[PDB]
Amino acid sequence: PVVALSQLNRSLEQRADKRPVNSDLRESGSIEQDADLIMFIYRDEVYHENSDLKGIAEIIIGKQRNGPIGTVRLTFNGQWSRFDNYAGPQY
Amino acid sequence: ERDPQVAGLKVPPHSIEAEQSVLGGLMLDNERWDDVAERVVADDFYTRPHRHIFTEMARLQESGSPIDLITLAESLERQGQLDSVGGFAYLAELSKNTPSAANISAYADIVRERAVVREMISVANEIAEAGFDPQGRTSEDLLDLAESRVFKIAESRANKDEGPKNIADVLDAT
Amino acid sequence: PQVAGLKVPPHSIEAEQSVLGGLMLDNERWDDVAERVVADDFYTRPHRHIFTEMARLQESGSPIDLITLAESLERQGQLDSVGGFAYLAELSKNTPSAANISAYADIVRERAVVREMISVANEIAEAGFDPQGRTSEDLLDLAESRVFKIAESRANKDEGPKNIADVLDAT
Amino acid sequence: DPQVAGLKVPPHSIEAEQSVLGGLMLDNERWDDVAERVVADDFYTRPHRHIFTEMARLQESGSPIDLITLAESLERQGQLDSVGGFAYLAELSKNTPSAANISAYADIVRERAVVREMISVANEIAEAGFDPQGRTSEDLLDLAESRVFKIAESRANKDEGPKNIADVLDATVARIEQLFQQPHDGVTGVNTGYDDLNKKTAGLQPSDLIIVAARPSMGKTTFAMNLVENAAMLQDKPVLIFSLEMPSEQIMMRSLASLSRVDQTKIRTGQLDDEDWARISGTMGILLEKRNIYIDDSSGLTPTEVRSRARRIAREHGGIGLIMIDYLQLMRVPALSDNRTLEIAEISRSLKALAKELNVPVVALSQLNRSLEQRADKRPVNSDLRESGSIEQDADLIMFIYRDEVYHENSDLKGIAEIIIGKQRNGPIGTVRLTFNGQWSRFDNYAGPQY
Amino acid sequence: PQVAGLKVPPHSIEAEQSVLGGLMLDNERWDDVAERVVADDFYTRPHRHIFTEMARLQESGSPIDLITLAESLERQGQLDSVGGFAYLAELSKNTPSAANISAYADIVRERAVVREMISVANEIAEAGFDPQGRTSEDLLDLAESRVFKIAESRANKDEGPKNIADVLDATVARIEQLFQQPHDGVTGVNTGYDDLNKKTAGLQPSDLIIVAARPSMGKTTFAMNLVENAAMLQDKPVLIFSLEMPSEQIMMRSLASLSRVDQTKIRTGQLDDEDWARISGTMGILLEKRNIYIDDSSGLTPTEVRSRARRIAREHGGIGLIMIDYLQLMRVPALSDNRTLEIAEISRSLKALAKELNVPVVALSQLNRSLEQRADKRPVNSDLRESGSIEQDADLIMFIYRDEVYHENSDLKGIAEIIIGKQRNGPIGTVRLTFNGQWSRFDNYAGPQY
Amino acid sequence: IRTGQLDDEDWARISGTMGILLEKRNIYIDDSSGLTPTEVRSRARRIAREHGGIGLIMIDYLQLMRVPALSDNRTLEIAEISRSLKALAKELNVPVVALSQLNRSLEQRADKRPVNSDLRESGSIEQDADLIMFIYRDEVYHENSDLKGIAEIIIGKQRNGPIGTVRLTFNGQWSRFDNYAGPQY
Amino acid sequence: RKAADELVHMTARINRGEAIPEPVKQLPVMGGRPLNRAQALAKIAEIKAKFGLKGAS
Amino acid sequence: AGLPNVSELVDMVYEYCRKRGLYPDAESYPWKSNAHYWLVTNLYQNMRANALTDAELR
Ligand SMILES: Nc1ncnc2c1ncn2[C@@H]1O[C@H](COP(=O)(O)OP(=O)(O)O)[C@@H](O)[C@H]1O
Ligand SMILES: Nc1ncnc2c1ncn2[C@@H]1O[C@H](COP(=O)(O)OP(=O)(O)O)[C@@H](O)[C@H]1O
Ligand SMILES: [Mg+2]
Ligand SMILES: [Mg+2]
Repeated sequence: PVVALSQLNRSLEQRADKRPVNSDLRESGSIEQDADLIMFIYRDEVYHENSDLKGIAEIIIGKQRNGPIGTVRLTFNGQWSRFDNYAGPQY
Repeated sequence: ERDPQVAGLKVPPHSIEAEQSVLGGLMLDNERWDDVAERVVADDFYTRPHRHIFTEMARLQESGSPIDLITLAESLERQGQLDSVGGFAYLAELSKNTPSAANISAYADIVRERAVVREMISVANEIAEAGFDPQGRTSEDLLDLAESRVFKIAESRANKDEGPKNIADVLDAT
Repeated sequence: PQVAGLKVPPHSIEAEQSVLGGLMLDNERWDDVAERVVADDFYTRPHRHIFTEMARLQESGSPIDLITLAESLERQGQLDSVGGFAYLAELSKNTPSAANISAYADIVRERAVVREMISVANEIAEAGFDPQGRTSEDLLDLAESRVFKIAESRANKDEGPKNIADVLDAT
Repeated sequence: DPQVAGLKVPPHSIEAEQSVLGGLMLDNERWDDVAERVVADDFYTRPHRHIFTEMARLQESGSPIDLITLAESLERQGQLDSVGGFAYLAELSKNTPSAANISAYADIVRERAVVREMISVANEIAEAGFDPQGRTSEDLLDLAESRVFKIAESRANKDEGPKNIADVLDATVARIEQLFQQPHDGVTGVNTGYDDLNKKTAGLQPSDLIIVAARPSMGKTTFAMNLVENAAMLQDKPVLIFSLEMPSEQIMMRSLASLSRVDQTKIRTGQLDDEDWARISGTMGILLEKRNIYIDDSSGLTPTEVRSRARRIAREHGGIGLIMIDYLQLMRVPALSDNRTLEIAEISRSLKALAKELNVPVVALSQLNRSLEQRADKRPVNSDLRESGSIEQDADLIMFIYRDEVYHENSDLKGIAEIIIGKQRNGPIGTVRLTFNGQWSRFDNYAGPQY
Repeated sequence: PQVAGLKVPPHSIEAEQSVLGGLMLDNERWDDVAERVVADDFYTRPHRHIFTEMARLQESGSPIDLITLAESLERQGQLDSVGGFAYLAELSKNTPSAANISAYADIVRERAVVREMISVANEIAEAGFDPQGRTSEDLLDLAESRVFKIAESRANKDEGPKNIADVLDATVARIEQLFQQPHDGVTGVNTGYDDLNKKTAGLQPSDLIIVAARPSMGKTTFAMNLVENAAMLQDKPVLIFSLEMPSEQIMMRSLASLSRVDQTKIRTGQLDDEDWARISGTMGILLEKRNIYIDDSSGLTPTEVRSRARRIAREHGGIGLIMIDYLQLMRVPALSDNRTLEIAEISRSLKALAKELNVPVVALSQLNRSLEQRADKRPVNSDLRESGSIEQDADLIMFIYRDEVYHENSDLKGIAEIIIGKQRNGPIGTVRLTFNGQWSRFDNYAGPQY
Repeated sequence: IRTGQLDDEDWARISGTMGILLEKRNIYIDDSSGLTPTEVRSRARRIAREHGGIGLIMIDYLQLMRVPALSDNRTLEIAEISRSLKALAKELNVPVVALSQLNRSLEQRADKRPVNSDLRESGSIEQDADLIMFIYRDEVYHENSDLKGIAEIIIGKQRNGPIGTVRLTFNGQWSRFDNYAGPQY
Repeated sequence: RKAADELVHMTARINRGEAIPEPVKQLPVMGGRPLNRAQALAKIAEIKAKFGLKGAS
Repeated sequence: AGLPNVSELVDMVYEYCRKRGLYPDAESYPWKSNAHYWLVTNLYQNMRANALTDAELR
């Protein structure tokens, strides 16, 4: 398994909802095509100070070759630079 | 060779990438064919294999058969034209290396534009060459030849916006 | 000049010299020449200048013989640019009087038409090589317009500034 | 045999030189494009340099540079053997196709020549440094500086670079003396034919950009044609017209009506009596005696085409006296079709550059925005040139045409037009009143009382 | 070099060793050596290190003898890098005390110049072999700039990074140079106006100066007045680039300005005896000075401007002022597709030229129409739209404002305001001047000052 | 200093400063124009080779740098410059501080304190930079500001630490920033 | 309109008591240099002599 | 107070906008008094600067 990290253009921030999608891999079409698994990282507290989801991060599966897609919630302890299993309600 | 770009401008304008993208999109998606059909023609393709592939796909589409990779390869194999095209290896390369999730309209327009520019350049060359070598033709004959050659470019449309019709046809329709 | 594959713009200096000499020697055939050829059909600046001056003199009511033509050119200071009284005398003398200027005028004809056609083809190719922001449809429209204009009555070149004589004739 | 290890003198291309020379032989109208991209010193072989020099000389003399003419010119001077002969000239004529991208080949030749000369100069400087041969450091530095500076040589003729104040002062004194030699009664440029306009503008100055603007039906075309007629009658240099609005036949009909003072409707409908025919015959005789008016009625012209045609006319007839364009809202710049402001700025810049280069007055007609019709006073102002701020910035003279009877049927100023100088760079501003005879398509001096 | 070229890089170890040994033995000659050779002129790292340490010790007030030098090197841990006390003692011993160190220092000076010339030639060749996306104009500009830096200035090295010692010496030299000639508060080129001199201290060298105004505000007039004042109050040549007007109209305006004769009379020729005498005097002064150059070419590119400025500086040993009118007419053919990049490249090239030739460059510019729709029409920086890089790069920005242009009722007729929108090394504010459009002139404001 | 109108105490201070600087001798200045990243890397390598390493590299400013092969597109040029600077910083193991400029649209917002999106045309700069600091002086925009002489350093992005505002005192008379001695919240 | 709004806001603030602040000002400028050309030239020469390697002429 | 009414002022403004193009400057115009000068000039400047209509002019 090879995990290559990428970055998104500022155009994604021009939408009201800033959660990434597959089409947000503009200028990297080959990356979108050749990728077998695509996971986006989202944190609501980054954009909103008064967010209710502080310490909660979303892993969004935008493209899975051999399985379903969806959102996985995790706890983000930036103090220890770590991710942990979410103990709250899952949706 | 010994040519970075000195001999690289004898090449008429073209785009292999757009052709391959269009062919791959057609192979992996048969619902957009009409959108491709209304923007490109078999003579807009620079290489003989691509023209042959597009012609065979058009024939299969008109016969109602699917134009996927397997059906197209089988149809070419039966006619014995698979070897001339470049083989099932080349067909699979076109099918795989070219993504299905793409906008084939832009590539079709790119293929259309290069063909027009190249044909215009070639027609200008033919007109000048004929002018330098009359071979007994008069000035009126040369002018008529030039006019016919120039206006034959925008012509050669299969069926798209048939255009003005004589009053006889419209009266018959009425 | 073997002319065994040579690419030279169609022209004939001998026909121009014969026409100019015949017009110098016999001013009465001027009309028979004025219906077959214009100044722009000539390939050299001196010949165009001479033909224009002769036309001006003839339509101003004056003879266009050698002496009068040279005197009229000298008064405007354009005699030196043409080539001089030496070149005018050479044109008058070398070309025999016993000539059929109609055939030569028809030769200083359509050769210019073929040259204009080659010029139009060159313009089309040059526009194709450097679009300068033009789309393919615009280039096709330009080519069609040029080749359509050139093949209609062939009054002059494809398009460009025209002397007021042609415009007055059209009016 | 020479393998890939041949890296001593790469930067040259014989094929590009042959293509350039063959294309120049086949098409003589491309010479300028070649002349701006390459010089005789950019060619690597001696025969190619000699050919280019002879072609440049022939082009300067006005002669064609085709195969036969070039060979005949070379044979007269005895230099035909040095080139390689009519055999090599015919080989160049035969081998080169008409599918030539001559500009690209010229650019390739230019780049290679510069790179090769720079490398050679670097070698000379380094070898001089390694072998002083008694020279001091200052001598070596001066030699290197001279060698490096000598590389940049352009085919541009005199007055290309900066000019010493002595030469410019001599030119100014010569201009003053020339203006004093011929009494033109306060006119230093092209005479306009109107006394008040001459007093306010001192004629149409060379190297100046002149804009004439008005709402539709005010008389822009009429005033422009009157200026053209006056310039043609009161000069000797050719006057060029770029009419993208009307065919040449209607322009000539209006010009005949103006010059012969015959009713325009009679000429249009052909209902002319004997005196009108005599007037028209006299006007045609005068025009055919002068022969200094050229009309081009092509549409959709780019600034490049305008410059090329103006240069061709000036070359053929030894100069121009006035250029007229009607109008600049029909000109096209395809590379900037998306943005109108950039397109207008490019058009104005190119027109100013052409006017300065050819040393001729260039008059360009323009239109105004609809909002002018909503203001209490409808006389044009500079801000009424919306989308054309560059026009206001670059123009040396700006005149607006206003007729009160167009907006007011009960106007007291019927038959009176106003030329409003909205901007004059080297003079005052104000209003000049003229009489408008629409019957003859003419403007005339205002004979009424003056305040 | 022996036979053909053997000692190919010009150097002499013997001269360096003799100089260092003599300096160790006789510390009183240091000054004579310090004015003939620098540390960078030495070929080997040990010699440069020794010379730098000796200079540091000498300017710290200490002897530079063998023992003290070794002790100073040991404390910094750099004795082994030099070569050791053995090598220092070898330098002290081998070179005889009775030496003429001035000749050796001069020899070391010359070899460095020749070697640096060879280095610049090698850099030019390397740049030629690998253009890396550079056009022919860029390569020629680079080569000319490098060779000009070699030759025109003191015969020193290339651009490079410089130690703080050289920069400190240059700053002290600049202060002394500004002090030696009392200009009464003017350090740069004298503008000819007292209040503008007070606010700007003249036109500073190596600075980009922008003059901006709406059309018909007097922008060209003000620029030409500055050019005339710079020419009259200085000896270095003044160069003008004019894409707007022919040189003849420029000279007529200049005659009207200098001779104080009405411009309409000069243009129409209707002059009288006193006006002719004034014009004769002005022409005599101008032909006596002969330091104004005019270039009325159209379609200028930054490369052409830089090349012609370098040629003028080569011809006359320096420039005093450069004036461009205006930058909205300049062209960069390689960037014609985007106008913003073209303007940014023009501004950067002008700043680079000003820095290179150590001359003030004054470029004229226009403003946007929306300025006329505000309640107050005096320009601001944001009125330089399409030219953000112009605001970012300019060292001085002056806007010209005449109130009588917009209002006929204005009580400020004949009064113009120069508004300093951006002064990088000083204050900002408004300077009032008198505008005589009859003579195409700006003059000092004689009215009361608040 | 610029006009030369100093007194004895000022001359003594300047002499002491020059003496300290000439005793230290660890500052190098290159005032070239139009530098490419290759030239910057080569000169930094040469300095480090000659003087046993570098402690800091400073560039002012990156908008004046040039990449000739990418002059057509500004975004690609800025991305290449930032990538080359990051590579140089990692190679020489030294901190590299590069000055930049912001777009005009910032002046149209209600609050003019810079943000990351104000680095328009330079998204790669935000992506690649380890530390991003914005300088804000309130007195520049407002003449009647209550914070005259006070400047704010806003940490728009710190990769290995917190973010926030640091207040300093700005003495433009001496062209200096100093520690803020006022009350701290 | 902005002036009317500012007047309303200022009147509301005044009617609610409050004290209008007295600007902020920004620093003095100092001065007092009894130094002439000759003495400053002597100072420059002294600096040059002390630092030696100036090489300025 | 020798001031005109609104209609007279508008007529004066219209006459000025018709006739002022034939004078060297605004002070050369045959003004009846200073108040007329100031009123007409201010109205003319405001109209030509803000594109006033007739009702806005009144
Ligand atoms: N036969 C005629 N008699 C009187 N007036 C005419 C005649 N023909 C044209 N005009 C006038 O010419 C005006 C428009 O001329 P023209 O200059 O072509 O308009 P534009 O301003 O569009 O160039 C019209 O307003 C019309 O009143
Ligand atoms: N002959 C003249 N007499 C009086 N003033 C003139 C004359 N020529 C030009 N001017 C004045 O010069 C001003 C514009 O000068 P200039 O700076 O050359 O134009 P710009 O400001 O567009 O560069 C105009 O406002 C005009 O009043
Ligand atoms: Mg019209
Ligand atoms: Mg100007």
